[PDB]
Amino acid sequence: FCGSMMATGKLLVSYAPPGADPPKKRKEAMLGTHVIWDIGLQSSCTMVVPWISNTTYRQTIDDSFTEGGYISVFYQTRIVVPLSTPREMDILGFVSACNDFSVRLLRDTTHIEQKA
Amino acid sequence: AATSRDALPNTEASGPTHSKEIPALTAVETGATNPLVPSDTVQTRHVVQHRSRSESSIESFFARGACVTIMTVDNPASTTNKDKLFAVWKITYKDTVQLRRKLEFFTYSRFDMELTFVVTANFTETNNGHALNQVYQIMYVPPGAPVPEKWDDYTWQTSSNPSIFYTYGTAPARISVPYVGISNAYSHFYDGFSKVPLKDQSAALGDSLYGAASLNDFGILAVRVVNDHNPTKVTSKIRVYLKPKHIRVWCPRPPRAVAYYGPGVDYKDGTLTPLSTKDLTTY
Amino acid sequence: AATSRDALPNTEASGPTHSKEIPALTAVETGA
Amino acid sequence: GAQVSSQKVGAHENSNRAYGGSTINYTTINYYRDSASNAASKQDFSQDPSKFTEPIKDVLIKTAPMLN
Amino acid sequence: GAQVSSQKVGAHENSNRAYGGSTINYTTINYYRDSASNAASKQDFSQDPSKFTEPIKDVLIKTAPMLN
Amino acid sequence: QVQLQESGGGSVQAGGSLRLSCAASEYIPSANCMRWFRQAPKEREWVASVLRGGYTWHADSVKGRFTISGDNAKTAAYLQMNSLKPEDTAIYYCAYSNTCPGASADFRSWGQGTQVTVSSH
Amino acid sequence: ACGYSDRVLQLTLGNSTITTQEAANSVVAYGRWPEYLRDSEANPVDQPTEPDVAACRFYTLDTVSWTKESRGWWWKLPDALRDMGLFGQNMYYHYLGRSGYTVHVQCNASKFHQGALGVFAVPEMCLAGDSNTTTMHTSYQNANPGEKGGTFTGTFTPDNNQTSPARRFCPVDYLLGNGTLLGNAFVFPHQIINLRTNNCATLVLPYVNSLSIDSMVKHNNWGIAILPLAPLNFASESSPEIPITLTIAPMCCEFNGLRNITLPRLQ
Amino acid sequence: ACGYSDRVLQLTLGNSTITTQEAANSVVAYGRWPEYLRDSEANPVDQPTEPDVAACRFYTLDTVSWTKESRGWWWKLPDALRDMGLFGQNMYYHYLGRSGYTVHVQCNASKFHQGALGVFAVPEMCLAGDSNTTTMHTSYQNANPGEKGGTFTGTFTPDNNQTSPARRFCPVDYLLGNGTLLGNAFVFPHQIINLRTNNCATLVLPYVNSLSIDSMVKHNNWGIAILPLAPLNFASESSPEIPITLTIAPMCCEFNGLRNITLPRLQ
Repeated sequence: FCGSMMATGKLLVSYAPPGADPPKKRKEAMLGTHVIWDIGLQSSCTMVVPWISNTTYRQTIDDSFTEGGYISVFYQTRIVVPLSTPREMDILGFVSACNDFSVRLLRDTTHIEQKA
Repeated sequence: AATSRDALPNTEASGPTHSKEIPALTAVETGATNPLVPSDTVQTRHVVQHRSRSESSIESFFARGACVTIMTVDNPASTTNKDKLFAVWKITYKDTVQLRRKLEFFTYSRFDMELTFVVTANFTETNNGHALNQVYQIMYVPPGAPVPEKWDDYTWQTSSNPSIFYTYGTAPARISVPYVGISNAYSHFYDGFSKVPLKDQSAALGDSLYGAASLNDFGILAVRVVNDHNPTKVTSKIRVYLKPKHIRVWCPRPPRAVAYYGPGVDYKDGTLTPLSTKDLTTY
Repeated sequence: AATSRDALPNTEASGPTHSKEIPALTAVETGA
Repeated sequence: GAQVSSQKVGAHENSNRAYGGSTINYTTINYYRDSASNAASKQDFSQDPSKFTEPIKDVLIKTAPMLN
Repeated sequence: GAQVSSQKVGAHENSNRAYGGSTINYTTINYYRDSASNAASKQDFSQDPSKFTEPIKDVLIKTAPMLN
Repeated sequence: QVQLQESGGGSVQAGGSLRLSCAASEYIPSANCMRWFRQAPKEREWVASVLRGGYTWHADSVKGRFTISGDNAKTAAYLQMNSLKPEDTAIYYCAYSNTCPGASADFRSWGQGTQVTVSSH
Repeated sequence: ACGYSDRVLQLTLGNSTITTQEAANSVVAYGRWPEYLRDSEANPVDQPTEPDVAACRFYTLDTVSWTKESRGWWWKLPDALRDMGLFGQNMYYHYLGRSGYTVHVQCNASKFHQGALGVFAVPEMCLAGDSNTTTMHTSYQNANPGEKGGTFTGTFTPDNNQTSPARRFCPVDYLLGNGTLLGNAFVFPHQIINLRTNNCATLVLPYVNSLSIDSMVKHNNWGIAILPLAPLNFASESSPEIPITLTIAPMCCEFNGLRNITLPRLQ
Repeated sequence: ACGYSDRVLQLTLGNSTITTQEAANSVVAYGRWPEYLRDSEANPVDQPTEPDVAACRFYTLDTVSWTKESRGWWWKLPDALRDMGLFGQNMYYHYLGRSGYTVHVQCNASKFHQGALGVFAVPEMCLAGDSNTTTMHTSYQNANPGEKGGTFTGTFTPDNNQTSPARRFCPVDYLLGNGTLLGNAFVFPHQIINLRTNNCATLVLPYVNSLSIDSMVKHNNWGIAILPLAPLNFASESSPEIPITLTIAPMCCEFNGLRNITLPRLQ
């Protein structure tokens, strides 16, 4: 959270394994794996998306059979600021693997190319 | 401890009988097969059995390599307009019938795969031109990587995709691949869909093909002639042979009885009569 | 001693919790 | 690290001071790090067909009546 | 001067009197004087990512508050 | 025998759009690579080639304007022709292949085709 | 001694009990009794939900009618039980699920009737479609009929409406509906309900799949196929009828990845 | 040493986690942590269903809005969670059920706002009706509002329509809605959310009833009452507003007597 020290709030970060309607309301998101984050001195919050999948490994492309689910963020309460404080602010997100993460089957990437 | 090459059980000598023991009578309703041996219904002598089932072990059953596809190339007049001289084939055994049927006696399998490539070439139009020995590039493009667009684009650099450069006239190329399935075993059959159609979604969005999943998406093999354009056209064919080694299989099934039709279990009209005519009381 | 081909760490069974221990809360400012 | 195994001899040459008799063995040495590269050993096991032939809950005794 | 090492067996053949089970090894013999000529052993080590993940001076205890 | 049927052709002015369709009479359990071709004088020209899905190739003339799709179930293909030019005027055809992402005028049979006339102004 | 028999059995699961006086023993498919997922074989990391007695109980599906013209019937698991009490619910709320089953097919008649039904449990029972223009095209809805199940047929009739295809299975009986000869089906775990002998079939099926756990809403592990090996006949009647009833009990079912409820398009 | 605090807490149940940086410790009602039914205290004989992680997780009810004119709010348990995932389902499918709870009331503001909310958990929270012509007449529908809950009022207004009575509660705030003075409510397990101090209340409640297990659909064990002890005030604003959110997690819930699903008349 990158707002002022004076800003407070509670947010809900959620992960819903696939196979159902993608959460579009807090009501649904609330049913899957989630962390309710309270904004304070400890400025950051981490939600672990547990390895929940049918296959032992997933495809590194968009694939239905090995789909991963949905991540979403909602307002638990709301952001509250006193007077003389910026009413809008930004949050930054970060992603990383856990100690149980692995990859396999080396292949070339589509992220770079040399035309001609 | 019983090995595939061990001799089968000997036949024990047995004499006449007259008792309450009833080996002959059974009841198939139970779903069991009556485990009888000759000595249960006739008088038998002692026979030291030497035969073994060594040739019928799963490993030995799939010990032969088999064709899967015929990839081809082609050169035109000049360029004229064309420069898309390269073959791309989606790796799947379900293209032929021979290997496919053998791999259907079972529901699931695990195996290291050996692939051998036999490459042949030839001339087209009668000419006095002579081509120099060709080199071919067989590139495995795993699901995801960029597929070659032009015969001479970046993709052919192959910084991470395994590739085999085969020189014409040498022993056919060969490589091994470990069990690469995303599951604990490959699924020869999949009774289901890749997508669950949801009620609050459009039918189109929730639609998928019955029996198809990434369980069997292995990517593609892209093959091209490395040598530059020649004035005389040469056509080439690469035959791919697969031999499942170090194999294990689960759940037996009845073998396919009518002609295959697509990558599914579907059947075509007019191919539904595998049996011939024979009278009930004729030997 | 950990080799490239060694199996990764097992997932340990864990139950409900209600304490002062706060794994979820952090501060990325530290650079960790 | 050679693997020496025995062969099951079918046709025997008129020899027992080299071939035919005194157990014929064969050598195998693996050259690659990946197990997938190995040839097939063919030294396989068999099993009792019961899981398919007699999948009944209560054991089958052939001499007795199936239904009792 | 042969180097015999073990393979990590993935798919196992129905064998435990040759393949699959009783540890499958592979042999390697270096033929050249220069080390640069050798093939890659692939028998590599891993390390704790801490030097990149937790480069902080005062040790991180996950259960405690990061800032205290 | 095996039959392919082209449809969707017509006459439009430049800059317009069309959508050509080619279906097989009955399903073909071999032909997975479909192609489009055209011609005006006395020489055939390759338009676009499309395998099962979703690898699609185009030509240095029709790319960006033309797009091929086709069902991964039904043996049929479709050609969406956008930003049409008077140069595109020709008879379009359809032909099944095997595992041939590449293209060459070397097909056994030939259906009938569908005329596309592009008006100028 | 006490008179215990292969013919008389009592099965109890959860709050349900089934008795039978004319059984032909019972089958434990592939000799493997259903079991929960072992740690050594586990996959998803979250604590699984194990409903136990709430789901592990006998549910009776709708009864069908056997006549001289019946060609056969089929069902998919867990599909058939998709709407059965807590089992159904637990199924829809989770992304992953695994379950074994005790399938008990019931059909009685008289000492004067005759006929034989082959009850087969087929792992991955993929059935053939109805089109000669498109392969693998049967839709999700048609592929999953639920408790009513589907039926086999004696003649293949290709769907010719290319405008709006029916997109359904057209399973031919002698072809076991999948292009293999019926006479071989006996390779699958099975029992035969022969009227003169028994009035029920009992098949205990373990969870069988290429994965430890999988999506239940997308994929059916087992398929139950019931076909008349020998046709129904009674006295000298031209139109005899006897009902066939299925009762299925999930066993050792566990689920992972809880979320909001899946609401499938079933029609 | 490591900086552990009464103010910073993390609660994890099932697949849900709640964090807080401004807590005021937490309350374990009557010093009793929730527990399953002991054999020595058991009643119904059938094997109970214990959903565990499927039901024992945090569910967030609809958020309400606190303003200068808010009189208070109320909810009933298990009523409020009647439609919450597997907990709701397990509740409707069984005749009997018992459950403990972790109730976490959330409401943040700023160092510039002021006010105090009393969060009370009342065993057997019977509320007074709205008629001066009939006693104990509030209908099932009105008695059970579900997740939306109800509200307290500052003035008693008797229902005068004797033709079609409203049949609802008319809970007067200072009377805690049951004819007892609010100032005494502190005898019930409670916490106070005073804006300057904390932004949440946490109450762990054991299953409390005169029986070991009871019908959940008919009877609510606990009642959650939230009333503003000190009214909301911000800066010099006439109409400040801050939201209040409830998240409740059933604990150690078990159910007996499975049947078909109860379909109550809720309207």
